Amino acid sequence: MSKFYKIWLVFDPRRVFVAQGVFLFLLAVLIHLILLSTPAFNWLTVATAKHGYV
Amino acid sequence: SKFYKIWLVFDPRRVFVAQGVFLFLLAVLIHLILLSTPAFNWLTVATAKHGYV
Amino acid sequence: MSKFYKIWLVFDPRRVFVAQGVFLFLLAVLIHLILLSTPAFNWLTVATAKHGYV
Amino acid sequence: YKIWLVFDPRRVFVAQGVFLFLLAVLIHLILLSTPAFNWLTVATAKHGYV
Amino acid sequence: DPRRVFVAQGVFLFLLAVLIHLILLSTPAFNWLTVATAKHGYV
Amino acid sequence: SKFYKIWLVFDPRRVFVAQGVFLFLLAVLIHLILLSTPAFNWLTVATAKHGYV
Amino acid sequence: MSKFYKIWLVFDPRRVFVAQGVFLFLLAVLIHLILLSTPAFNWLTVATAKHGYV
Amino acid sequence: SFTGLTDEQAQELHAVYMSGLSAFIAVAVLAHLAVMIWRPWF
Amino acid sequence: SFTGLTDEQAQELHAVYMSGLSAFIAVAVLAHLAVMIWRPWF
Amino acid sequence: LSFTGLTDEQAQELHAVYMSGLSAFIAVAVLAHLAVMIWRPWF
Amino acid sequence: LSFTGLTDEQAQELHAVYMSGLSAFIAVAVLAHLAVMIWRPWF
Amino acid sequence: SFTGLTDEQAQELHAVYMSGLSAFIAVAVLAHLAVMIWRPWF
Amino acid sequence: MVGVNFFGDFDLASLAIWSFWAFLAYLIYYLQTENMREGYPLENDDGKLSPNQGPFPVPSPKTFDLADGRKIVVPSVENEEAHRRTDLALERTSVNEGYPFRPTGNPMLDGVGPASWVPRRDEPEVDAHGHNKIQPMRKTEMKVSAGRDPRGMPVQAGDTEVVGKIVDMWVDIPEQLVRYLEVELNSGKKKLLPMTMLKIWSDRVRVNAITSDLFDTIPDIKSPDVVTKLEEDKISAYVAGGYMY
Amino acid sequence: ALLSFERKYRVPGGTLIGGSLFDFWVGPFYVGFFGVTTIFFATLGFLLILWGAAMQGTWNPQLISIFPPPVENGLNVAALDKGGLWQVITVCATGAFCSWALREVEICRKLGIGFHIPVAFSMAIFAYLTLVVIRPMMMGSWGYAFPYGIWTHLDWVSNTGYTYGNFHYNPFHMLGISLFFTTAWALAMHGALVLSAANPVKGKTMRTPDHEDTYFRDLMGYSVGTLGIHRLGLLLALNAVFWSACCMLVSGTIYFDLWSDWWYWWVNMPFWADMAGGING
Amino acid sequence: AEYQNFFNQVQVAGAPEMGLKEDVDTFERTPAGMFNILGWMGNAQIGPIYLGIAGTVSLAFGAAWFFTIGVWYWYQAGFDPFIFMRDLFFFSLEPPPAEYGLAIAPLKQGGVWQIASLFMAISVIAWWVRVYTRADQLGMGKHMAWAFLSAIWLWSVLGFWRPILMGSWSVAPPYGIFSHLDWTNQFSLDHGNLFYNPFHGLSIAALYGSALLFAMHGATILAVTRFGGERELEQIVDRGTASERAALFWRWTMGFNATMEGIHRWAIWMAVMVTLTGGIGILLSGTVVDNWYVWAQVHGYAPV
Ligand code: BCL
Ligand code: BCL
Ligand SMILES: CC[C@H]1c2cc3[nH]c4c(c3C)C(=O)[C@H](C(=O)OC)c4c3nc(cc4[nH]c(cc(n2)[C@@H]1C)c(C(C)=O)c4C)[C@@H](C)[C@@H]3CCC(=O)OC/C=C(\C)CCC[C@H](C)CCC[C@H](C)CCCC(C)C
Ligand SMILES: CC[C@H]1c2cc3[nH]c4c(c3C)C(=O)[C@H](C(=O)OC)c4c3nc(cc4[nH]c(cc(n2)[C@@H]1C)c(C(C)=O)c4C)[C@@H](C)[C@@H]3CCC(=O)OC/C=C(\C)CCC[C@H](C)CCC[C@H](C)CCCC(C)C
Ligand SMILES: COC(C)(C)C/C=C/C(C)=C/C=C/C(C)=C/C=C/C(C)=C/C=C/C=C(C)/C=C/C=C(/C)CC/C=C(\C)CCC=C(C)C
Ligand SMILES: COC(C)(C)C/C=C/C(C)=C/C=C/C(C)=C/C=C/C(C)=C/C=C/C=C(C)/C=C/C=C(/C)CC/C=C(\C)CCC=C(C)C
Ligand SMILES: COC(C)(C)C/C=C/C(C)=C/C=C/C(C)=C/C=C/C(C)=C/C=C/C=C(C)/C=C/C=C(\C)CC/C=C(\C)CCC=C(C)C
Ligand SMILES: COC(C)(C)C/C=C/C(C)=C/C=C/C(C)=C/C=C/C(C)=C/C=C/C=C(C)/C=C/C=C(\C)CC/C=C(\C)CCC=C(C)C
Ligand SMILES: COC(C)(C)C/C=C/C(C)=C/C=C/C(C)=C/C=C/C(C)=C/C=C/C=C(C)\C=C\C=C(/C)CC/C=C(\C)CCC=C(C)C
Ligand SMILES: [Fe+3]
Repeated sequence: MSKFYKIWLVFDPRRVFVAQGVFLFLLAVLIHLILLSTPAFNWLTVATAKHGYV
Repeated sequence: SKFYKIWLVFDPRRVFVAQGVFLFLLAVLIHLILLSTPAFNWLTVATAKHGYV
Repeated sequence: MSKFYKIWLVFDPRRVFVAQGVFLFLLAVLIHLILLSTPAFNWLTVATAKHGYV
Repeated sequence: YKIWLVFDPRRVFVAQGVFLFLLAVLIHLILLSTPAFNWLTVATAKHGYV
Repeated sequence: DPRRVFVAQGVFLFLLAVLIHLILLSTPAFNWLTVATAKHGYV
Repeated sequence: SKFYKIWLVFDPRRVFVAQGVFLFLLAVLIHLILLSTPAFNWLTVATAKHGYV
Repeated sequence: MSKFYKIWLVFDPRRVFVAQGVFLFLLAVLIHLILLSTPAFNWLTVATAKHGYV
Repeated sequence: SFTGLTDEQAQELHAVYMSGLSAFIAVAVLAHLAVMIWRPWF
Repeated sequence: SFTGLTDEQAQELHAVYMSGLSAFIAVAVLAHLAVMIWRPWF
Repeated sequence: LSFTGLTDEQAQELHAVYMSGLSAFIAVAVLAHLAVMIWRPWF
Repeated sequence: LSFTGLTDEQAQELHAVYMSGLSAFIAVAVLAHLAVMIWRPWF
Repeated sequence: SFTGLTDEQAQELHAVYMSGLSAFIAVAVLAHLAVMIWRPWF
Repeated sequence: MVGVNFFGDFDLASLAIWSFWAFLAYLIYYLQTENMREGYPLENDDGKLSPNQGPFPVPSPKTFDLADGRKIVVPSVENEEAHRRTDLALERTSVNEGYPFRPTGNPMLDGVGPASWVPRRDEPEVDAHGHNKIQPMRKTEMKVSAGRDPRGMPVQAGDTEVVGKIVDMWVDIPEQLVRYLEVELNSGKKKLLPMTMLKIWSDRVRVNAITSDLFDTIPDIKSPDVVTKLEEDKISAYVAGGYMY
Repeated sequence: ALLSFERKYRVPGGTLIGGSLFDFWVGPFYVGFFGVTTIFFATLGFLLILWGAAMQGTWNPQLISIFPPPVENGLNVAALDKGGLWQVITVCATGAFCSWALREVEICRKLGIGFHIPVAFSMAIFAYLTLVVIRPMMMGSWGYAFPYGIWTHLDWVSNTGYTYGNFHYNPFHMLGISLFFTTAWALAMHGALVLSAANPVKGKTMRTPDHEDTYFRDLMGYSVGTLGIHRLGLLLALNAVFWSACCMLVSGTIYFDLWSDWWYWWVNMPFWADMAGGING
Repeated sequence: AEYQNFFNQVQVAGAPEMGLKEDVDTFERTPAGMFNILGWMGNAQIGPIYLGIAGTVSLAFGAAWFFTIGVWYWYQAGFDPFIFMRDLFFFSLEPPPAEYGLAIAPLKQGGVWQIASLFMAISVIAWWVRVYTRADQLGMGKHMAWAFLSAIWLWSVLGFWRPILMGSWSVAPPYGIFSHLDWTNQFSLDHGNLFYNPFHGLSIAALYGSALLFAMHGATILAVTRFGGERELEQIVDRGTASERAALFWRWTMGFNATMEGIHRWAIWMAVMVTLTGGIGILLSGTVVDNWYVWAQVHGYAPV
């Protein structure tokens, strides 16, 4: 809908902005941590194997 | 049909907050349950399929 | 009997609905967990056996 | 009917609902913990599930 | 106070009944589940 | 274009201090992660390349 | 930017200078200690090897 | 009445409560009979 | 009435609530039928 | 019976917006489930 | 109705700014996901 | 205005902030390009 | 980093412990300096500036902003001057420092020793709304919800005599706490008795701090329904001074 | 020197012994008869610890240790080179602590305040006497008390705890641990709340106690109050020390086995002991 | 025989205080009530509680963590309510074994532990945000948030940072009454008598000091309640005889004293120190030092 702007009529922008920032940061950190803990998607390990760094 | 009257008993602020929290918790729970099942862990499936490590 | 509606003349709809929602979610999660804890009725395990997943 | 002259039905109904739910859950758990009356166990034995 | 009397009486009745039922369940001789399993051969 | 209005929402002092702390912590974390990985430890790479020790 | 001086209109100079001094000293000490823990860049070990001190 | 409910209100509340109780007990009796047929415990 | 609702307000509230409850119960019944077909537990 | 102090038309408009959002969310979920079923069925 | 005191025009302006920011963020995320899929697909 | 600042004050602050951010991001991009040339991680 | 030493046996644990020692030294300095905002500079027995002032310097002044526009600079000359007693009826017992000062007259009446009071601001303590924090219960809608109600009880002093009856209680409205009991003496005058220095029995209120003769000279409140901080300090000092005197 | 408000409080009276014989100050320190005794006992104990360091042969402050007489000595007064020095130091410490408490009582009487501080200190004195006197004598020897050393008494704590398996399973010990944790938590909360009321956001006026009550009611739905929080902190600390003392009193005197084994009466109650399943079969 | 002011002799009560508005949304506050049992030592009012977003997130995810542990216990009990009560303190939700490292483990082998840990972390972060924002909306100085951050630091070192540095979730403590005590004892045994960890000793010193300082401060305040000493803020801005008498007691006792405001700085730092040093001590164990007794022998405070 084009009437989604009315969300700012229900909630204060500062509250929502802080909540969204915290949520996005936590989600990004969690996904990066999950990928790093998996050896098949740890990009440092993949780079080491591909380029023969060690 | 006349379900809009829900907003005559419940304030949208509380309802929206509770619904957002519930959706986030449910999505996280389902994704974690699937990840903890190796047969449905998509990272493990991709590793096996594409020959990673 | 059509007189049951009078419950709303003695109980607050807001608290009743909040408690009902919490109770229904907890009950559904409990039943799903009971089914999952049983290997015979774990649908993920059944699918793994059926389709030969690893 | 006179009981509602003494006790507030709201507290009575809340307590009765909690009590009934707890009792039903307790009985179901007792039956589940008994393999003889665990209906899922009987079902997997009868239908030959894995 | 009739209210407190009735509430305490109900709580005490429930606790007593549950206690007796748990004592009977704890005893295999008077545990009706085991008795029924043996009688009907549920095993 | 109109994102300057963010300073009509949050106090610049607290935002600046928090952003500086966050950036420093992130940079230190990434550098420590690279140091703890022998493949990207630049001192180890240097001593292997130049034949130190 | 030619308008960076206005940072001093936002933050008290005394606190900024004290925090900067503490931060710079801690960073310099940390980097020096990191170099000292690596025998390939420990200048005392290199001097000992070169001059045959020990 | 400590609750403030008149005699008529108490009577109608009791009537609704007993109707609901009778429905609940009938469902419980049917469930018990079905269990007894399927897996008797006596 | 403790809640202050009118009798007609209570009737309308009950009507919409029972419509929602009927939808929920019908969905649950269909789900149970599907599970019974796919993997019966009796 | 408005505890929230909302009129009928305001409630209808809010419900319309909420239903649009809910429909979008449910449509995305349906598409995701269809894609998962095609890629890796769980039945 | 208004719980925050903002007028509808102010809400629309704030939402326009927010949607511009959200669109930029989502576009960057989509580009990153395309790059990851090209480099190392997870399906 | 939640912070109480003016349009002109906010814009003047934002210009300087964006200048600093652009300088920081340019330096970071140069560092990443140099690292990729030296020790690529892909 | 197990066994990795920067020099000798100095490893990460050694660096952490030495850094903690330095930080603790600085923290102790900071905490000691923050606690020197009252009572300084030090004086001698004659009230003159003490030649020794300690190793810790007095910190730079800090300002407290009050709700009514008043500014308090706690380490300042004005703050010390406002709280300084004058015309103390005291006398040195020795030429040397460190000896006690002897009260010249009546220590309880003169307000010295354990009966000492501090000249606090002569205004009532207010809440966040600006209302007086301590008010008699007759001016409020509070009721006794537990304990023993002392209103109407006789008041017995430390010499086993009846000096009056309790007529009202004074309550901290924001905290919902009884702080004073109002007593009507046999002479018709009304006094305020701190709650913390009396006992409520089943049939009487016992005040062992002072005797019957001292009840008549308890400091008074200017207004029958308002008690100021200075009046509170004076009353508390007078009542507490009875244990020694 | 004197504080700017100190002169009007330095009045005679309040002593327990000696009248005005010792009723004077030395610098900031009020002396009194018990202050004289405190200085004597403390100096003697410190110098005897130094002498024991000389006999031990080490001057490292972290290695100095004075040990009690061996367990085989019983309750006898031991030779100074065979544990008697520990007994003399223990007597000096007890005298110093009691004299400190009585000096605090005198200072309280001079200033016209309560005796909560000396009572609370007497609680810690009771704990110390429990560790060095009551328990060793109930076990029949001075050799069961802890030594006077910065880390050797930690070794004593470790050995005493492992005498009964894992000491975590002592119930009074669990209660004392919970009380100490609660005391630390409450101290943190109280300090933070008072400082946040006294040091508000820049540009705001000083906050009232109403602000503190509102804050803690908003955060968790309850506020204990300033008087309440002070009472609660004092009671928490006193109960923590008392129950620690009880936990040490019951160990080795009426209980000698493993506390983890004590915890098994609940499991071994016959009505569910044989029920198969769970952790304990 | 005198009144010691440990319990109120009489209680008074009117309408409950609903709190100052300031910058707080009063719509998020619940109703309030009274509990006379709590009025003997403190306040009888079970006042309104703020709901908000952070509180809702924290409550939901904390309940999720609690119920995850509970359902794991029920699974370990085999649905038996009697086994559930018989072995309640013996049930344990253990972390994944060391073989799986930091990766997602199967449900039966630590996946449930990881799910509960994530729920707990979300709840704790939400509650910290709640503490900070409730301080901010009333115009207060954020001291509570920084004090909470030290406990969060110790908690995250135990469960997150040290497991990451050690390379496996297995080194994290389990969710159980007796099991986590066993984990504590085994940690001490594995790292060579944690008594000889210097930061462990500092943390113990800070804990003992917190108990000692709260005893001192509570006894001092109750001793000067004759002069309204518990009204600490007013004493800070308008010094009374209570503050002077407390300061003089401690100055005559030990030669130095505090102020009505700075004593709380002492208190907050003493209480923060136990967790601040404990986190460092735990983080150093296994990553830098694996045998603290040998380390003490090397560094001159253990016999050779
Ligand atoms: C309570 C149960 C155990 C015990 C278990 C532990 C454990 C476990 C630990 C300590 C620790 C310490 N213990 Mg011990 N300790 C006991 C009995 C004592 C007694 C005593 C006479 O009762 C004393 C004085 C000490 C003293 C000390 C300190 C050296 C240290 C920090 C305490 C602290 O800050 O407390 C709070 C008090 C303050 C903050 C105020 C200042 C107190 C100062 C620091 C005391 C210094 C004493 C000095 C070294 C020697 C005194 C004699 C001299 C002749 C003056 N212990 C008994 C036997 N103790 C910790 C440590 O680091 O050990 C190496 C530690 O890990
Ligand atoms: C045999 C066992 C070992 C030993 C092993 C350990 C280990 C291992 C550890 C300690 C730790 C501690 N030990 Mg030790 N310890 C021993 C002997 C002692 C002795 C003694 C003999 O007298 C003492 C006094 C201590 C004292 C202490 C503390 C000083 C220290 C930190 C306590 C704390 O705050 O914990 C508990 C506080 C927390 C965990 C903070 C929690 C913060 C979070 C945010 C709050 C809870 C989360 C959430 C809200 C919960 C739900 C609440 C809902 C309302 C239901 N140990 C011996 C030598 N000890 C810790 C430490 O720091 O060591 C350096 C630690 O990890
Ligand atoms: C509610 C109980 C808590 C508490 C309370 C408490 N302690 C108190 C007080 C209170 C209320 C005081 O008023 C009093 C004080 O003045 O504090 C400033 C005191 C005090 N608590 C102290 C310490 C202390 N309290 C501790 C504990 C606690 N005290 C409890 C947790 C500990 C711990 C756990 O280790 C210590 C170290 C002192 C700072 C002080 C008492 C000072 C005193 O007694 O001074 C006179 C004595 C001397 C100056 C030195 C005497 C030295 C001896 C003659 C020789 C040494 C003997 C000793 C046995 C050697 C020990 C070696 C160690 C390695 C074992
Ligand atoms: C300086 C260090 C000390 C300290 C500090 C400290 N802790 C703090 C603070 C501070 C300064 C806070 O601001 C914060 C706070 O809000 O305190 C009131 C907190 C706090 N410290 C807490 C606990 C705590 N602190 C501890 C320790 C300490 N905290 C240290 C001693 C410990 C210990 C010793 O282990 C504990 C357990 C909390 C009371 C609180 C943080 C609250 C929090 O994080 O909440 C989020 C977590 C949850 C909601 C978890 C779930 C809770 C329930 C189990 C949910 C399930 C039940 C459901 C609601 C009901 C079910 C009913 C039936 C269906 C069964
Ligand atoms: C281990 O033990 C086991 C789990 C095996 C057995 C235990 C079992 C139990 C306890 C099973 C269940 C017992 C119950 C009680 C199940 C639930 C039955 C119910 C009561 C279902 C209720 C469904 C109600 C639903 C969806 C709500 C319909 C209401 C919908 C919106 C709300 C409409 C009302 C409104 C909106 C307010 C607006 C209207 C106006 C006029 C303003
Ligand atoms: C284990 O479980 C896993 C992790 C696998 C499951 C993962 C799950 C989830 C839960 C994924 C995400 C769900 C969501 C909901 C993701 C986010 C969707 C959103 C809503 C993203 C929002 C992006 C918004 C962004 C950056 C904000 C753009 C706003 C930018 C500045 C702010 C502009 C607004 C302004 C400035 C104020 C100026 C105007 C005025 C009038 C003052
Ligand atoms: C362990 O158990 C498992 C997990 C296996 C199974 C258990 C499963 C369950 C219990 C699954 C789910 C049950 C539910 C109830 C899932 C959720 C269903 C819902 C109710 C989804 C709702 C999505 C709602 C969405 C997107 C709507 C968000 C609404 C909006 C954008 C509309 C905003 C309206 C507004 C802004 C302002 C208008 C104001 C005016 C004045 C016009
Ligand atoms: C485990 O997960 C891993 C670590 C792998 C991945 C996680 C990753 C993330 C989440 C990385 C980063 C996300 C972000 C958000 C990074 C930072 C983006 C930003 C926004 C960086 C900002 C740099 C800003 C900079 C330099 C600007 C500082 C501002 C200034 C110099 C301007 C000064 C402002 C004002 C001076 C004074 C003017 C005053 C007046 C009155 C005109
Ligand atoms: C009938 O009863 C029911 C079923 C209703 C509920 C009964 C429930 C019970 C019995 C609940 C709990 C009993 C216990 C024993 C709860 C826990 C007690 C403890 C002692 C919890 C201790 C946690 C202790 C420590 C260190 C944990 C710190 C945890 C952390 C930092 C969290 C780590 C966060 C995240 C690791 C990892 C994220 C990474 C991924 C890959 C998700
Ligand atoms: Fe305090």
